[PDB]
Amino acid sequence: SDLNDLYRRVINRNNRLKRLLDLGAPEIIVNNEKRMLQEAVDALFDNGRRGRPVTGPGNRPLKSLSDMLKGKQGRFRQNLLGKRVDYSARSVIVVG
Amino acid sequence: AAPVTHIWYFKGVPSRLGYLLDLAPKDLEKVIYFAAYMITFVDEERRTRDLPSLEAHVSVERQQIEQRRDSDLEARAKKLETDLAELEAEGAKADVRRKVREGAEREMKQLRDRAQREIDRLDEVWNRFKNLKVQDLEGDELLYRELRDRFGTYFDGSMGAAALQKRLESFDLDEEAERLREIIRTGKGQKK
Amino acid sequence: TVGGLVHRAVDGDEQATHDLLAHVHPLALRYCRTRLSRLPGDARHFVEDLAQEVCVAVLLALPRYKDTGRPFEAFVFAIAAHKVADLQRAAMRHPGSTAVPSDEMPERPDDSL
DNA sequence: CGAGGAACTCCACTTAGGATGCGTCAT
DNA sequence: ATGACGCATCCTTGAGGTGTGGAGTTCCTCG
Repeated sequence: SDLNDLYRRVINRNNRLKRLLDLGAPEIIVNNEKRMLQEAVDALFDNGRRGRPVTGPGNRPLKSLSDMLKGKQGRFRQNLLGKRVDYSARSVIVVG
Repeated sequence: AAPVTHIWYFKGVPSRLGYLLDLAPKDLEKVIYFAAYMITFVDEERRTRDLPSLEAHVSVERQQIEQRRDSDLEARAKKLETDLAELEAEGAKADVRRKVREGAEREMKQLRDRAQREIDRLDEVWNRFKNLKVQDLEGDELLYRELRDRFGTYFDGSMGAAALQKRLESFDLDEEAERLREIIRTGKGQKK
Repeated sequence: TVGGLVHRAVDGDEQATHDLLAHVHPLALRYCRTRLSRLPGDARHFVEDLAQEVCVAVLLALPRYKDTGRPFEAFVFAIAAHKVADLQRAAMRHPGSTAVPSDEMPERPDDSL
């Protein structure tokens, strides 16, 4: 899942920045890493709201936590009102 | 470790852009997305208490600057008279005097231009120091360096998401709530 | 110039290393932008994460940077290519990790009857 | 504070996977 | 042999893609 990848990358940036600041590197690189962490979290919570959305293998954008809820294909208008049911057949109609 | 800001509330829909502090979204995206510093803290009471001493020290150091520039000016004068004398003694060509005077005048105007520039940035230090107010943005950085070295150990100013946390750690609500209510019934149009 | 700047950076001066890394920063991003943008794998925007990481490598090379007059640009290109290769061996080795959303929810059966 | 007016945010939404840096630590 | 380690090769630069339509609104720059 894409959220897996987003969490993976933000954790990567967190680890990199924490290890960099563990020793006290010069402030320019530290600030750049901090802003990259901010941007990574921004993309995580809503990939498409700010900036170019982060993609994955293809050119298609990934999906954030605020895209799996809203929209027609989210949760509300896709999974709670109508839930596909058992004991539910279908076939062709003929007049008798 | 590096603090971060939620995206829905800050930078999100304009209707709920924060507004706990009266700032534009542009201001928020300079302060948080790393363009310019802000002033997170101010000690105006101690500043006013010491204003006798602060102005006394400013006068002392500006007099020191002025006498340093006067020493530089007399150094310029001795250089100018020395080159005048030696090139008049030489007399190699009819254009050495005019060219050396052109160069000397270029040097003179450069010297006075940078003296004017340093007194002018000291005037910017003046106005920024008397208007030392929180929720203000400083685009340049070297001027901020000068300000914090000269006015050391008085206030706090920086970047950082937690820098806003400290702001929210200090900002009250009721007093300005009353103030904006007063401007709500004593005011004009879109101010309300 | 940059040579003297890196010299006094390795000397131990904080501002010298500050300016050195500031100058290295954008060039590192731009080189990784031109190199990693076409590599197989979802790395087109991870070029930042290994760009300033080269500066991290610079940080672990500066204290013992016994310079022989060589420019730092060949160095930076070297670590950039090496970290690109590190990504290559991290991804292309057992590259089963595919971020497919369109064939994961319908294609996965449920064990619970 | 009163103008144009142009961004920003909502809503209508249907297959197999392009490598290295080279050397080697360790299993 | 892989996925790990420990560095660390003197001339330097993307890539394409981006063809509605609807009104809401709110800031933001100019009277």
